Amino acid sequence: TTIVGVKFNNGVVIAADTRSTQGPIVADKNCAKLHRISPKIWCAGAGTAADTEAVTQLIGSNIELHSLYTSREPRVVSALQMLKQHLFKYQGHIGAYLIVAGVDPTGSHLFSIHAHGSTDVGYYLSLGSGSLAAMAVLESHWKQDLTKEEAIKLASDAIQAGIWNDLGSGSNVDVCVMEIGKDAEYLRNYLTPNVREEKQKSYKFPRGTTAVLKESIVNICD
Amino acid sequence: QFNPYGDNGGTILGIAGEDFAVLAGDTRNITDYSINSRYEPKVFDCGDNIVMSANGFAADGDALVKRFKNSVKWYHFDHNDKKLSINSAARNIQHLLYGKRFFPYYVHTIIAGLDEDGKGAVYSFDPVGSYEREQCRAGGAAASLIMPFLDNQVNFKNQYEPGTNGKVKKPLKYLSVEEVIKLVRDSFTSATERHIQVGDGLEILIVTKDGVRKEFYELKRD
Amino acid sequence: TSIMAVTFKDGVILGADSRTTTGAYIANRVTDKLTRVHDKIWCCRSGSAADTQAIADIVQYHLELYTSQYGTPSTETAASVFKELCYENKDNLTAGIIVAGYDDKNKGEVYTIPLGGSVHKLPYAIAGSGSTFIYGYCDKNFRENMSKEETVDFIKHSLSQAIKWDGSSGGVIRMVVLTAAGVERLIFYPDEYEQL
Amino acid sequence: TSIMAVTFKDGVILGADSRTTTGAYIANRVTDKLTRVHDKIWCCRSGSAADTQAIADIVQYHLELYTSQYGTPSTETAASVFKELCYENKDNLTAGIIVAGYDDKNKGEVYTIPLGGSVHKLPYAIAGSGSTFIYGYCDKNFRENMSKEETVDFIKHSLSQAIKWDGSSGGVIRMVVLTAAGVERLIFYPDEYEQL
Amino acid sequence: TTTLAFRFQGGIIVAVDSRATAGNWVASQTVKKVIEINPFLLGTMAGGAADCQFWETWLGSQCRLHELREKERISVAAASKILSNLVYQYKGAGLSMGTMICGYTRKEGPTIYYVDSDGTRLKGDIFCVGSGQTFAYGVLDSNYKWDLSVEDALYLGKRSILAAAHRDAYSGGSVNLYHVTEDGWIYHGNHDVGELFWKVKEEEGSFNNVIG
Amino acid sequence: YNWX
Amino acid sequence: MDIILGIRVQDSVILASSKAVTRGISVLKDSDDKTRQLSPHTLMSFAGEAGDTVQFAEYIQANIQLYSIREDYELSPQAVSSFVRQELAKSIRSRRPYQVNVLIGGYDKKKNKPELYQIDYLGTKVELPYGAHGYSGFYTFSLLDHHYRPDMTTEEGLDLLKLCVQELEKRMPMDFKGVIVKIVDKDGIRQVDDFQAQ
Amino acid sequence: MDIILGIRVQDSVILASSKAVTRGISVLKDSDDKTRQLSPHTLMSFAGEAGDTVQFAEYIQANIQLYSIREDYELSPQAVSSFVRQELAKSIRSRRPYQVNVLIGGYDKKKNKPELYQIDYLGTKVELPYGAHGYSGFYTFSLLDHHYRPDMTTEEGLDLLKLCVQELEKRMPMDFKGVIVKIVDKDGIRQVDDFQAQ
Amino acid sequence: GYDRALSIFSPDGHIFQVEYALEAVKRGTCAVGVKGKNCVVLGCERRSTLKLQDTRITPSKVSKIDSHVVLSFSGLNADSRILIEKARVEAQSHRLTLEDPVTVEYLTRYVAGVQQRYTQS
Amino acid sequence: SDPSSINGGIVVAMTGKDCVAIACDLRLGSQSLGVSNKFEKIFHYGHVFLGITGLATDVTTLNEMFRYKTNLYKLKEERAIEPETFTQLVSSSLYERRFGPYFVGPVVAGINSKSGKPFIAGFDLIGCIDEAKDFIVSGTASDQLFGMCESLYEPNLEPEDLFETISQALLNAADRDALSGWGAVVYIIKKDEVVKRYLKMRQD
Amino acid sequence: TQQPIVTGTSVISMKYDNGVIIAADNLGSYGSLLRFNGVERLIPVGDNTVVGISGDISDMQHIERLLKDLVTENAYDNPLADAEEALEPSYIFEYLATVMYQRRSKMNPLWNAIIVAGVQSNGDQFLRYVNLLGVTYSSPTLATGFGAHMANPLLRKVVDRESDIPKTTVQVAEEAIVNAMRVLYYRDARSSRNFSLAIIDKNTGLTFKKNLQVENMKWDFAKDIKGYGTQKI
Ligand SMILES: [Mg+2]
Ligand SMILES: [Mg+2]
Ligand SMILES: [Mg+2]
Ligand SMILES: [Mg+2]
Repeated sequence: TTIVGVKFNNGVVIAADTRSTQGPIVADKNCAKLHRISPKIWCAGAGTAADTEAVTQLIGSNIELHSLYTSREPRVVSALQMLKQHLFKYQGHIGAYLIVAGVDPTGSHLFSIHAHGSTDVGYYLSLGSGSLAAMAVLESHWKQDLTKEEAIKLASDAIQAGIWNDLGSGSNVDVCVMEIGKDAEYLRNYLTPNVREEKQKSYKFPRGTTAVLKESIVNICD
Repeated sequence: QFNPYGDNGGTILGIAGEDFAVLAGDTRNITDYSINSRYEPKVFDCGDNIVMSANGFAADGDALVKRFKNSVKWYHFDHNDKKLSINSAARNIQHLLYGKRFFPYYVHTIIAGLDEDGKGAVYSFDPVGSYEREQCRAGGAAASLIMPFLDNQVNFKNQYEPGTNGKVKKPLKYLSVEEVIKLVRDSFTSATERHIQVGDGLEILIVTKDGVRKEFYELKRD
Repeated sequence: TSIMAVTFKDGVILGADSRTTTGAYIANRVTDKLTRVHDKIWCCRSGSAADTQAIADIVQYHLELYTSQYGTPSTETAASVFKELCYENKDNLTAGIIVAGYDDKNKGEVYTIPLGGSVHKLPYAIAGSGSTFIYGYCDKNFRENMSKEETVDFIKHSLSQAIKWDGSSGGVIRMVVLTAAGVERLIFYPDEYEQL
Repeated sequence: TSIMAVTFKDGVILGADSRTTTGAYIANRVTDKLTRVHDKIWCCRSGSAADTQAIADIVQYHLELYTSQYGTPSTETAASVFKELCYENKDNLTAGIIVAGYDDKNKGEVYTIPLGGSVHKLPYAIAGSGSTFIYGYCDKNFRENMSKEETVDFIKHSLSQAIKWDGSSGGVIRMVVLTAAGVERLIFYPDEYEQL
Repeated sequence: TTTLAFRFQGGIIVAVDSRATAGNWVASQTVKKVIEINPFLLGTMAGGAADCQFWETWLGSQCRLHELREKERISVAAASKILSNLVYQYKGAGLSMGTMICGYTRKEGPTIYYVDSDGTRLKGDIFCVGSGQTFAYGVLDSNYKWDLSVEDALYLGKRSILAAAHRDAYSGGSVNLYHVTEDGWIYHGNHDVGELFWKVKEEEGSFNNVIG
Repeated sequence: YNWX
Repeated sequence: MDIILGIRVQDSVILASSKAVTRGISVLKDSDDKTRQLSPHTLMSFAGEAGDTVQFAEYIQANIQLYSIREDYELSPQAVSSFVRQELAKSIRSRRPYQVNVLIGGYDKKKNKPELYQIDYLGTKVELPYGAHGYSGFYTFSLLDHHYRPDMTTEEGLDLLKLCVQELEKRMPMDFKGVIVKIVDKDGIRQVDDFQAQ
Repeated sequence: MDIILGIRVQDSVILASSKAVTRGISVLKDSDDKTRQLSPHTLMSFAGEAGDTVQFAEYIQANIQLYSIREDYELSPQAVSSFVRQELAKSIRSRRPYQVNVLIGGYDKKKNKPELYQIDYLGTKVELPYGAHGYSGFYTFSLLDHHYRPDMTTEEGLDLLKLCVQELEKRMPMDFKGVIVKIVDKDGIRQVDDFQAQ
Repeated sequence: GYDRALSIFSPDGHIFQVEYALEAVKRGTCAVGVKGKNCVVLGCERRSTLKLQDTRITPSKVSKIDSHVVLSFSGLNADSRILIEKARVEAQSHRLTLEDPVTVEYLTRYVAGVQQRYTQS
Repeated sequence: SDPSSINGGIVVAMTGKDCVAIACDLRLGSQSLGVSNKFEKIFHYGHVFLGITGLATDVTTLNEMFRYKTNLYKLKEERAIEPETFTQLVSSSLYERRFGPYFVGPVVAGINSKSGKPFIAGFDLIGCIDEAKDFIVSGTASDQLFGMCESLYEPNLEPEDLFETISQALLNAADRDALSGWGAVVYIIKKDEVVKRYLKMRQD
Repeated sequence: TQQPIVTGTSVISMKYDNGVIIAADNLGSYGSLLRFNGVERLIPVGDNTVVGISGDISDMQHIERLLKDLVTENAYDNPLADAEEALEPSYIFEYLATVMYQRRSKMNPLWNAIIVAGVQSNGDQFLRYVNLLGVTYSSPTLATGFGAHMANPLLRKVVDRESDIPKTTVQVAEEAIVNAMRVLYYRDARSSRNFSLAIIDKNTGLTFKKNLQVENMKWDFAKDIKGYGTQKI
């Protein structure tokens, strides 16, 4: 898994690959690693697939409520503290390594969370088995005052790094953009550079090929 | 403690037709999650119209190959340039391998070519010498994936003749060389999709009375 | 991680490097290991990142609630809190913390709470992996009642060294100054500290 | 154990403490960790006593025999022997050794062979558990081409610190001076080195 | 793996499955578990494939040598003890094999010996060996009678493997049959269990719980 | 479980 | 482990169970009845760890007799078994799982058909013509697979078992001192007092 | 482990030995002769690890038959055993000790008196009226301690063993498929073909 | 270490040491054997250069190689013993590995081969 | 010792043109011993199908569990549960025991009565939902099944064709797995009808 | 059977249209303590080959001696030493390779990762890797330890596949390498700032650069970062 986040002049963006894997066998060729916490607070995660989704929803929920009860737009630092205290509670058994960002009344934000419950902040971050690849790219091409389009390339380039050079990552690239005054945009499959070349033969078996012993119909409705 | 073994992943496959035989393997070499090389052949020509691959632990792989090629060299010397028959090359390798029965060559090896009566052939080995002549065999990381397919599309297992109330097996026709390549490529593309260790490239060595031919096709580098 | 706290005439100064590592990888090269727990009470964090962040967060609360009820807290107190946490939960924690604060009656004060949970008050204290390498220099160059300009230096050198020998440390040097006049954020880059 | 060797204008100086422990008990408080392998090539011993003594004895032989057959031996050689023994028998040895000597053509030279069996030549070297604590001071106070008086000081201080902090060290400081004019035995007691 | 060999009137019977596994993995369904030692001697494989294949092919050689050395056909008692004594030398090294040595010699009559990597050598009349031995033993014991006809006998084995193949997940693939008389051994086919189960079910009427 |  | 066998014929279900309790080095008893009548038309035999074995059986007996009274009715086998499965499946993740395997055979007076259920210590249940637990199955199944037929009279079954017991007495390492057979049918449950020779 | 017993009467020595070879889960053979004739008036029985057992006994046989030839004479039992003890005691500190226990019994044509020796895998030897190895002794000794007498006729001894075997068949976990008995006396060695019932 | 070649060839193609051994035979007492239809016999003459022996013990000229095979010789009494022992051993080493006593041709081919070895070692 | 492997078993499901299919083998054994050949692993609740590979007792339990849960759902909502939905129920139901999972690997397939789009999905033992618009596998022969599928499959296959496809994948994949087989059943699904066919296969 | 003591980290290298480039810092870590700062880990062998070594230092120093040996022993009875019969990288590699593997098979390995980089007589570029396991491979870019994970990705953006080799220039290549080194300084906690680099061009021959340092570092941003989330000052 390769996920990253890059802050830009008037907002923030995050991205990730799409390979889910049980050991060395790809389990989902295009699974979603970006999670909506609240309309404008998106989080990306690596680690145990289940936990990245779970801890993301559970908090997205506790947050949604919280907002309603305060008639205010949610704050990242809230999702953050919410996430960290939960993870820390679980001594690290919740394999969630998360990059959480978003925009709220106070400005733009970017942080990272390790499954043991420690947080970090910065203008660019990445995590996952593809961490090193991207991070290489980030350290190689980043600068302050990135525009929306320069940043998107940056975050994108970085994922590609992971895909190509890390077996644990692959397939497509997901991107999400959060700008200060606009609605947030979730670009699923911004890039699809790993399409299957047409297969060489078609295995359309002549019908009747399979031997059947008994045949029946099933009753659904009551 | 020092663990004397590695696993470079990789995967290979061999199929034998009426009068030719093939042996292919991906061209990727890995270590844990990183990629060592996108092009490091592991299917070689050892003279006397014999192709062979040792897939598993690279070092142990390269060794066997070396020891064998050399064996062939000394065979000629010690036997007035007599040509080494495949059935014989087999028994030799059984000895090479079992030589190290207590410090095995962590490899699943296959070799292919033509037998004395000119028909094509393939032999595969346990990493400690169990050998048998087979119609086709895949080995290595994606062996579990591809083997079944072959049992199906090659030895026509489970297929039957349409309309025969499952009492007549599909006659055992024999694949054309051209048709064999199709299967290879597909077996690989399929392998590439589900196995993080497989990918990068496919090099195929083909064997006929006229010598030894090589073909190369690109794969998904993710 | 290399951190230390030094008390002087005008008050006290906290300084740290900026490197958190996972094994041999540098996770974060610009970390802030100087955390606030009150307007004029800060601490230096070394050990588990999780364990420390947590422990601080819990203190800030404890002191913020203290304030509301009883006014500005003394440092001896900010410490007792940490102690209480660190000592009471010893089996589950790996965090060594140094607490530094400024009062109008007590001037500058430094306490150190090592892995065990004991609390130690002293002129200055150092900790973290990289500290092993400077018990010498420091014990040899520290003089009581130094000036700000002098202290920043003493601190700049001691850590620059620690960063040199210990690979669990590096990045930039961060310092925080606590005096009557306020709170100042000092930072120092490589191109400067490396050749001294 | 705390040991170091320093090269200077007139030649070179080796110094060490005098403590050998078996755990936390002091077996010998007056140990001489500065051993002669030749008229003008000595070594400082750190690690297992036995491993070191043995290694040394075997080098004195190899050199004594070298001499008879080919004259006075170079230091690079004295080192090579050590390296050979340490590197070749790594699995059974725990000895870190510093070799220092004096030649008429090469003045003073210091080579250090750490646990691995590598050999390193350098202006100076330190080793022994107590050395963790002075990488700072030393890298900071060491200047090339110092005077005897200056060097004895540098050494006297560096180690006094090391002794201060590491419990595996103590006793007295021993030094040995290697120059054209000869060989000198210097010693320094607690009552002097402690308050500096 | 299930292998069996037994004794009676018209000689000796030998049948075996043909499946080798690497844990749960079916490595092969086309394995030859019977080593044709020489025109009059046969060995069976159970345990490690290589260990067996290798050391029996080898036994074959030590036999050929004995023949040239004494102009007389080697006895089974002897042919077995060779392998046995060999295997005992390597005792404790990790060899895993359980095998039967079967033959017909003017001197001994038809004889079978059990030889395993543990070093045990046993002269006996009926023997089953392999993960699926129990299943075969079942069928045998109940239908065995010294008065069996070669036709009947061949069946009794084929079936006994079949029993075992069905149950033991580690056995199966196909059955390779062999008959032993003084004029050497005679092969009796490679019966794919794929096609065989059904046939037997129908004709004999057993394996009723199966549906088909 | 899956990684994713 | 002990021996537990079962076979369902056309008009009944027969259960065979070894008669020995071995402890470490000795054989303590040559006449154990490893079975309890849950209800007048349902029997359960069991094999497993020293104590869990009886404890669990008696508990099931109780919880079933109780139902029998509270409702003036007898639960169908498919139910008694399902009940037992749940009790087992409940315990597998408990502080100390009951380590018992049971065979349950009963006659369904309502469907007028016999049934045999096999359930292992993890609550793995399955309906079968004949079944066994532990290693016993290893020897018997082949025989049953072979000599079994749905339309078997009761007499045909007992011979079949006999042939089974025979195989076991011949090829099994441990001496189980024989078996106790019981048959369950429309008229209830009865014990075949003649099996030491038939 | 397997069963090995021996008993010395007034004019002979009797050895009994289980007839079974079990491996893991199955009983491979019901008619094993766990004994070798060392010399025409000396018999040795053995029990132990799989191969070591036979391998060892055959070696001693060779090494004894050889002596008998070289000297046109037959070693006394006290001698044959001592030799055997030394060979065993020699291996215990070997790379791979012979894991075999043996009972040796012979008739001393010179002293015209019978003798029985017990030696374990470590080379522990001791002369005794009766003996056994492994667990067997645990059930039998009491019986012998009770019903044994030095002036016993051979017939009196076979009854005693029968009594023994009976107990073992009654109280021993594993089925050893009966025994094979042999008597050693002045006239040599003979096998009692009738012990399945007497 | 001692390995000088004592049995070598001479100009005319004979091996002295061997040919000479023959002469040693010629000096030893005679010995004979002849075979019937259902038995075989061996005879020997007793050295009478020194007399006053004890027949009971003295190495009888005829030794048993195995309950069914004997060996007699004419030559250096001493040398015989070695040959006999080496032979008796292979007699058991064969029973032990083939489970059947040696045939006479085999036993012979053994003893002889032993002899041949000593003529070119 | 690997709970997921004591009993053995495989399940696979594939999407077609206005149709989906799911199938499984009938084996139930203990280690090497085959015990039952009638262990169906595909259950249905209304018009939604769920197959479960893994430990038999858990398969059983979970099945029972979802009957219960799905039943209440229908009562409380007076409408039969939809796939997309049911899946989420499965996911949550599993993660509920995140620290002591049911060792299984559920697979779901069916069709939305309202929208008509076919739907299939799978999960690891703790709820990670694997959504794929092509095929899903599970069982001891997972590696094999994947292999078969990824090769044999093509988009938009008709009921009569898809059947061939899935059957082979199962059959063939089973034959290379010691712990799976002994029979096999295949369910073909359409908006209105559903047919259940049993296959002929090796019994070794 | 052993455990490395004084160690050296990554070694990076890539090949280009006219030869190869390889580099590695000058450090010998004694665990976490960055002990020695004047270690040359780039070993030249003649005027057409450079061998870079990561791993245990003591063993490196041995592989040093082994090489000087290889050199001497080749000149022996070889009139064509400084010409047609001089050591070729393929020779040096195949030897080392051979040695490494023999040592792993004897269970007393040389704890190293070595990249042999150079050019052959006929001009072909050469670059191959062998490590303590006798594992050998070759690719347009190679690296050990951390570089494996970070350098490769960067360098591969310049030479994605073999075909890109004849399109890359020294300036480009050298920039890339230097960068990788920089990045590595940012992330490898066991690296150092002072490094070494060398090129092997089929024309200019061998150029070896010593005492290199990393420059153009971006660290200014660290001032806008405070606390770990909620802190404002
Ligand atoms: Mg040939
Ligand atoms: Mg792939
Ligand atoms: Mg001290
Ligand atoms: Mg089977």
